[PDB]
Amino acid sequence: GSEAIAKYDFKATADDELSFKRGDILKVLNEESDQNWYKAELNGKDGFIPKNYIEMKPHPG
Ligand SMILES: [Cl-]
Ligand SMILES: [Cl-]
Repeated sequence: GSEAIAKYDFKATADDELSFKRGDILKVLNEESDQNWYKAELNGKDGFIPKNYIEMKPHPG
């Protein structure tokens, strides 16, 4: 899994989507995907998140 920070509030509008707030750290499950939706987990929930809403955690420095 890879961490990513939410850059905007996102509200799920389908049952398979995962809501989150700006600042939340999501765990992205299939970062290697070339799709514009990722699968992620946050605070015990999971679902699809939009790729362009998040910033992947880089290596420090
Ligand atoms: Cl949700
Ligand atoms: Cl590190």
